[PDB]
Amino acid sequence: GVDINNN
Amino acid sequence: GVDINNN
Amino acid sequence: LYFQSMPEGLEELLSAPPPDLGAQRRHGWNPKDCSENIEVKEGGLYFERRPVAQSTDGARGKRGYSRGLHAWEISWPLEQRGTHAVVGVATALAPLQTDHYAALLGSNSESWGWDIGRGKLYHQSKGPGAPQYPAQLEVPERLLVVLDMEEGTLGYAIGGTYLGPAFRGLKGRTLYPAVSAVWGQCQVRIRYLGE
Amino acid sequence: LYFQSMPEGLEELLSAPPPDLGAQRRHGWNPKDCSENIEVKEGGLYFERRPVAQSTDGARGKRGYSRGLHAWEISWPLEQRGTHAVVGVATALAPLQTDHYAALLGSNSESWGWDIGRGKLYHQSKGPGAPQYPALEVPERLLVVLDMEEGTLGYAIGGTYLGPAFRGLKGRTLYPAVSAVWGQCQVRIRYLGE
Repeated sequence: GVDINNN
Repeated sequence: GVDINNN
Repeated sequence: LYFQSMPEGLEELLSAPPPDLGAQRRHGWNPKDCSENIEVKEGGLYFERRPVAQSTDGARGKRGYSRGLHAWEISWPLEQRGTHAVVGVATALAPLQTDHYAALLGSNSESWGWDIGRGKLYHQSKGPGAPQYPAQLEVPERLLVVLDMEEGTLGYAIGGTYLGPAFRGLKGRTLYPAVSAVWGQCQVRIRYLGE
Repeated sequence: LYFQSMPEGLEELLSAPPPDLGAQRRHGWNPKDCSENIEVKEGGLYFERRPVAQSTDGARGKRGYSRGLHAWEISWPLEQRGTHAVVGVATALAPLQTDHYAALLGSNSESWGWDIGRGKLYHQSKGPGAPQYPALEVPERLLVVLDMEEGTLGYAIGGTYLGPAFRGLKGRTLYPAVSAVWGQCQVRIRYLGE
């Protein structure tokens, strides 16, 4: 459940 | 008279 | 296709066996001079950026250079680069955090960076009209950063090819190794070679 | 804005006192290896291209280089350049005359040239899609730098070395060369070493 930048 | 390249 | 002659001394630096880990730590990432979202590891050999949304995060080396030749390898895994991975140098005053994803390194007058994803150069630049360097090449995991403070240049080598200055006019400044990163749990290694 | 590190040895060559005219003549333009429309003067120091319509006309230096560092100044007056003034190197087999105005030097596989009027680089090129170098007004004086250890040809102007224009030259034997179109142009070559 992370964003485009693995955050 | 001479041309574009002085010839 | 892009190779340039190296500054005096670089060949010798590159020929020498790798420096001891103590030397690498002394010129490595500074735990007292990095983003609050970055953890420096192994005494400076590398750092890990914590997963933090909508944040760009930088680190400076422990030591600033104003004379002589300085070169260091950066090892930055391809799959840990994300949208904005920038490598270069900064003054002691460049900001090391911002509240969105950006090319933070190079976005002001205090820093100079190469975006290793897009190949663009940033100094005082929000992105548009940033030139391509070399004047795209794939930047492998390892790249060499070359700061010649006798001539006032920052340039890079990849795969044994030096690409010449990216930035010129740096004489008189005191400049630190620097990166800016956006990727959750990225690990960025620095190996200072000399001088 | 464009400066690059120089190959080892070049700084020393540029620092030395200018070479005597004898040394310049020895590596200067070859009267036995130039266009029939070119007259080599003063034993090789310069040449004059006769006024001949619809002709491009080249010259080679007397000596070909296959190893070591070689650098020579070209002096080519701004008002004597015309439509196509190209400075570089050539094998012994590059053609030195053609029957129209063109970038003859660099138009084939036997020659490599920098168009000093337009700034483009020619190798096996008629002109279209020719890259710009550096990637600048070229003053009367330019430095041509042939590094046969690394296999590069590049140039300096006004104290600024611009790095390789052409790479991958290792193994060849290459001569100083230009191609010219201008009636009564005079092009000087001053070889510095090695």
